Amino acid sequence: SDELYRQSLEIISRYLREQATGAKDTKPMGRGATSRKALETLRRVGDGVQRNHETAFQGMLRKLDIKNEDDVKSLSRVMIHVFSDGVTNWGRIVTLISFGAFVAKHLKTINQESCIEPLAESITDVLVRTKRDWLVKQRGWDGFVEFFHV
Ligand SMILES: *N1=[C]C2=C([C]=[C]C(O[C]C3=NN([C])C([C])=C3C3=[C][C]=[C]C4=C3[N]C(C([O])=O)=C4[C][C][C]OC3=[C][C]=[C]C4=C3[C]=[C][C]=[C]4)=[C]2)[C]=[C]1
Repeated sequence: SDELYRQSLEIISRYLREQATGAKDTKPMGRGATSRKALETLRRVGDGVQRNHETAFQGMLRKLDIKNEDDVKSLSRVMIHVFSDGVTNWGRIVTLISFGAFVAKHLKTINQESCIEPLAESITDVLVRTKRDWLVKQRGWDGFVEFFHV
């Protein structure tokens, strides 16, 4: 078991799917209150990030050339490269996930909605593998919710 991984995947995959489809998942969370609050936080902060960084996000998306599942498997390289360099903070974590939603929207437009699942899995894996101890020290998703509160 790996609760931090499980909860992160739940939050990130739900946010990406909802951003792509425009529809909210009514299914209960795997455990719960924290995840609901995290997802609410992402809707608010993430939508702003996508608006503020439209041009940068378009540029990154073009540089990747996601067309199929094989492209999604390789974008991990770029993601790790850009995300692991420099300092760690919640703003960069929101940027990581927000760009994920941006790509997920693109995937839906090119009829590759199934690729959203490995995309979410890849984002979660990079986040939790590279930032494990920082996330734990920052109190995980409870810390995230607190950081961006009101
Ligand atoms: N091609 C393009 C780029 C390369 C390195 C850096 C770069 O910066 C573009 C940029 N500029 N601003 C102001 C922002 C914000 C960004 C940007 C765009 C997309 C993603 C991110 C950023 N900045 C950050 C950050 O500060 O950590 C990120 C998140 C980490 C990288 O996330 C990535 C990267 C690649 C694919 C995916 C991804 C996240 C989710 C899904 C896919 C432009 C080098 C070459």
